[PDB]
Amino acid sequence: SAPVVGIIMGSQSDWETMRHADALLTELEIPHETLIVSAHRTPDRLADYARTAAERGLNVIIAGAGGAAHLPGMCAAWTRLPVLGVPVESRALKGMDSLLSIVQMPGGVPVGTLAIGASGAKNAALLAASILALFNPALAARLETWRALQTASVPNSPIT
Amino acid sequence: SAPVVGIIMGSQSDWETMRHADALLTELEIPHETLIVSAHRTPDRLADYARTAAERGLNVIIAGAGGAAHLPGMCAAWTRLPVLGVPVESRALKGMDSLLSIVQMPGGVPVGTLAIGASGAKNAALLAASILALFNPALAARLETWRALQTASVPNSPITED
Amino acid sequence: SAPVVGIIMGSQSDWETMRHADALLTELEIPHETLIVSAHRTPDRLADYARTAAERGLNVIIAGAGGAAHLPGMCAAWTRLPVLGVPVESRALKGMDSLLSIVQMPGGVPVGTLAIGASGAKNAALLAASILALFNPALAARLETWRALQTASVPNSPITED
Amino acid sequence: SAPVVGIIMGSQSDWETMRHADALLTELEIPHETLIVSAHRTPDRLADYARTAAERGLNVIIAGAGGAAHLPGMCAAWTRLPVLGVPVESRALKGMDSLLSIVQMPGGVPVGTLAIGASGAKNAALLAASILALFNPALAARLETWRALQTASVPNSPIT
Amino acid sequence: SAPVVGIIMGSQSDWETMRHADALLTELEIPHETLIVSAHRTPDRLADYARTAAERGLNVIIAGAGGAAHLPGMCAAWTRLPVLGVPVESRALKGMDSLLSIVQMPGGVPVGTLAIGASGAKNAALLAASILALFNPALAARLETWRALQTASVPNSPIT
Amino acid sequence: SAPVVGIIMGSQSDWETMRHADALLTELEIPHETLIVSAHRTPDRLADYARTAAERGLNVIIAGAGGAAHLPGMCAAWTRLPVLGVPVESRALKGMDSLLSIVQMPGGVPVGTLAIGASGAKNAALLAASILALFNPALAARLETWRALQTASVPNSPITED
Amino acid sequence: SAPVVGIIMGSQSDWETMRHADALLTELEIPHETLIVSAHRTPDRLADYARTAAERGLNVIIAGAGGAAHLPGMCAAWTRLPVLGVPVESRALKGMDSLLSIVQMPGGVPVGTLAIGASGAKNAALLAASILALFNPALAARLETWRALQTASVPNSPIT
Amino acid sequence: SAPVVGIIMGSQSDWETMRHADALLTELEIPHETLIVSAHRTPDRLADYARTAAERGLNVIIAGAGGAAHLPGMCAAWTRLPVLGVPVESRALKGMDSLLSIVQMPGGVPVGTLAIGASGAKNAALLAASILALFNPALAARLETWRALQTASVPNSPITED
Repeated sequence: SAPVVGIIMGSQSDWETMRHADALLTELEIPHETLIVSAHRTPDRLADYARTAAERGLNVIIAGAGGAAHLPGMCAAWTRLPVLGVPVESRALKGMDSLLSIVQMPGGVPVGTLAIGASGAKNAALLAASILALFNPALAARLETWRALQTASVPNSPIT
Repeated sequence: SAPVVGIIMGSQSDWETMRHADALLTELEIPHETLIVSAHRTPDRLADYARTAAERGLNVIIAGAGGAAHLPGMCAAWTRLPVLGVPVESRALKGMDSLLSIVQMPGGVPVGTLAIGASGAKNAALLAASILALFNPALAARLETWRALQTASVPNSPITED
Repeated sequence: SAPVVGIIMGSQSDWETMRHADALLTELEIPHETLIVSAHRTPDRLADYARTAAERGLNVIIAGAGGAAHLPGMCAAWTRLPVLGVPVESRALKGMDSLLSIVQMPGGVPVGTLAIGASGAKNAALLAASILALFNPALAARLETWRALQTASVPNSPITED
Repeated sequence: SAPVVGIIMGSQSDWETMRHADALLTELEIPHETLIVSAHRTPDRLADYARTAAERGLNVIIAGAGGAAHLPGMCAAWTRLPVLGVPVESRALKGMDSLLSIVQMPGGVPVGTLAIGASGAKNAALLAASILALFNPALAARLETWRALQTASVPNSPIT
Repeated sequence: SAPVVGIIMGSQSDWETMRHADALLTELEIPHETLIVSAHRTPDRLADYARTAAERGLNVIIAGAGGAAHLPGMCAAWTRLPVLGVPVESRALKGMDSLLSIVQMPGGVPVGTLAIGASGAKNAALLAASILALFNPALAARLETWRALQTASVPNSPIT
Repeated sequence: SAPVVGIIMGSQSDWETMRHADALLTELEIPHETLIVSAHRTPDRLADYARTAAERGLNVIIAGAGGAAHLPGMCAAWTRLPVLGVPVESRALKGMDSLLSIVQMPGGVPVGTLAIGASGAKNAALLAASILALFNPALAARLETWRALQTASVPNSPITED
Repeated sequence: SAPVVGIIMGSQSDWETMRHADALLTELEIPHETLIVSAHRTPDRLADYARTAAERGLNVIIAGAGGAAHLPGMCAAWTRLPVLGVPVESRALKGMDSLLSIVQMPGGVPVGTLAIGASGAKNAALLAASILALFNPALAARLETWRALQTASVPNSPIT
Repeated sequence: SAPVVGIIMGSQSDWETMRHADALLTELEIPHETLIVSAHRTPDRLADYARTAAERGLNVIIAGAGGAAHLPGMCAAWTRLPVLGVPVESRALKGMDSLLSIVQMPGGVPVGTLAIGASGAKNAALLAASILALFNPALAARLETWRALQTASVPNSPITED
């Protein structure tokens, strides 16, 4: 029914990356919303979004951005909810700028940061799932199945 | 008073950093355990710790390591719980080796990674608190009070005197 | 004597760096204000400071921050004024995290970024002065005199004695 | 009429990047000149250009270069005008060489530095606009409109 | 007959790199096994593999992985055999993450690390060969021939 | 008691690092020699050392160097023996120049590279030991005992007192 | 007639880069030889080449290599002649490994290092030319002409 | 005794590094001059110094600078002489900014670049000596003697005592 995870990203160009988070949440049947919120171009949209997230029923926010990537950290500044950050791969610096601007948060306002790129987007959704599983037993069983299938499906030898 | 968070680290030299996570959980009245588990010197200890964490009642694991920092990632391989990683600052490469070896987990096994050093340890505890707050209303109120106080405590101007 | 430049920083620990901007504006007789505004601990304070800056008569904002340094960029998001950013040197990564998180603004919202540390703070004040000089002839003459003196003051040879 | 911003770049290969600065100034109707000036191959051209910029009526210089990128800093050495620097993306090091050789100016001679690549070129033009807006009210209103349109135009959700 | 070197890699995507190790061992007629073992997705498979390697008759393990690359180091944690590590080139960070997560092992558990990418995979196989040559004289002669041919085959001038 | 491992380094300043390899080989009762060989100042000494190593009875070479660190790679060019490289930490670039100039050998001439600094020197000796253990059963038993003791010696919890 | 500059490179794959040095020397009519010499695969060829260079009449050596790039430094170890180093762009690390392994020579054995890639190869040839011009007046005049033409040929404005 | 090499640097703070070039030229009896020329604070001084160097009888220029290090490159823009660049170590970025801003000259205007710091300064003087030796037989013999002595002076083993 109502969303319990919010996926937000700074622009349409981030979607090629953040779609992997959206797909994973859908696979695990976690109700969620998927939105564009720009820290730099729509800062008041971000303030309102982050400030009202908990009262709207959201439990986790997944935020993706690239370059001087401020969206996850500023989201965390306005909410007590856990915020997970996805560094989007940038053209010149390959997401090293994205990674350092997200992960290096000063003490007092955390962002749980995942890998650069599609791997990070997928893992932010899995981390959000593991958080919700702590108090949602049906989901916890679906997550167990997901992790079991991942493990069991790894081949024993490479194909030529 | 059974532990609901586990703080683990590879060596005593990590404690100077990880003590900041311990202090913050205690401040917020979150029961927890603090242990040494070496990914490289005690790999079977790690396997056992991680695979039994959920049945022992743990809800979050905070793992710190430096250099080729494998403890958070291998912990996450064996548990379904959320694992949070603290890159401990290293001597030569200033924690850049720690950071990359923790945060760059391939898709499928997450570690939620915090800043290099003491800031990251403090933030791993706050992030764990924000997770537990989702289903613990008393802790949720303590955390809001804590965040509100942090905000109200920021000075308006610097002390500019010579 | 109303302020025409605003110097802002996230914490008292930034003052050791940002004091160099303050000193240079005073030397050039540019009225200014100096404040602590934390992007992460006081985000509503930042929104209010930045959105009202122009109507309060400010012409330039100089913002310093370190680590995941978001203060200059978020200030620029809310003001139409020019924002100049000073990367404060950080402990582990020597200001490389500060530099990249300030200078790499996506197209649409600029921050004019200066060098890591004290040199950058001094240069943010000089750059602000060069901006204001475009429409303040008395300050323009003070700035030319200052630049001329800097040039004339460079020694011709090093002191080479043992 | 007469130019009030000068866009200079070290070579024709920089134009793919610096054209974004030229386009933005034209969009905001800021009269400007767009020139090739090489710090390394035409150093006397650079000295003359920078030394006479103010007396020619220029108010801001935008300078782009790549690699060991000296054009912005040497321009600033010869003028009291504000100089804004655009690090052009280099082939091997992806503009990290460009960025460090522009931004790390010693105290006493500033260059306001923007992002590596096309984003930086666009933002140098916007920063030049915000500088001129301080004493040109018609332009200040056009810049307000530009920033308002940027903010209002951000979509609320990504397209698949 | 029975394998004396084990080549292991974290996923099928590593094979484009690790095939160069497999080819070299085959060229030198060193019996070996070539397997997928994931540190993160199949950690119990890894524990069993590394713990039993010596008793199965393996003498050297070559382990390849990318990103947060833990496979070589965790393999070394469970075996007294020499473990050689190949950093696989990652998409964003070009194997710098792979290299630092493999080479920077703390004192007490070594991994002999080779270059990022195909060069490293080839050299891990050559290093494994030089190790086995110490107590296998027929192989030592084949390795001498291999190195002699490499040296003799280098042209004296480039082709246009 | 003839040497079966050769430890070589470019200068006396490398000894503070390479002494950790020497100590570990002695602990495990592995006879060895320790020498200064400069790739850049004594290139003919290096050629002779490396090309005669196998006929002199050496089985493994451990080579340390810093900066533009060419000693391990050029040693490997002249010997068929396994060569293990230790990146010595450098002043400005913290051993990153040492690391890249040793580990990034093009295909055809291997150097097995260990961590920057003292950890790498210790691990080069342990790796050499694991190589020799493959055909020396007494040493194999000493090495297993050593690794077992390392594992059993890891404490279960940190010393957390103030 | 007889060569006065030697261009050497570690492999055929370096030629795409080092051909720019060869072309420049030919343009300035500087007699030279262009050879493959591998530090790692033909170390005795390198020793002989560098040791006999001066007595063969060579005045400058230009040496190019990539990755763990040892060719320039080891050449300098065996000759009193000036050795100029060209870092060849490597696949993963984009010549940062090449650059640091060439430029960071300890005191006592120098290598004059140029930029990563084709720019460096061209500039090594120009630097070799400026060295020879010091005692060859006809060449000094040709180099003056070359530099004058470079300066005069820079356009004043970019082409669209 | 007219100078045939010019050593130039941007500030007195560079002398701690550039003094190593001065000492080595004096040791090899190469007459030279040592001056401060700031690319950014005295750009016309630099233009004049560089464009007149050859007619004044200089054969090689050794230029040191740190940070955004433009002095060697701009010197080379104005002279046809060989210019050798010394990256002076910087506080935050350890000379990596100095190194990249000197070595990465686009094709057409060379700077022969040496190592970061004192080693680079010493090697710039040795490289200048090797250039001048090509047409100065007495200096050629002094340089060979110097290189031979360096080689013969390398010890055969480290001092390994505790």
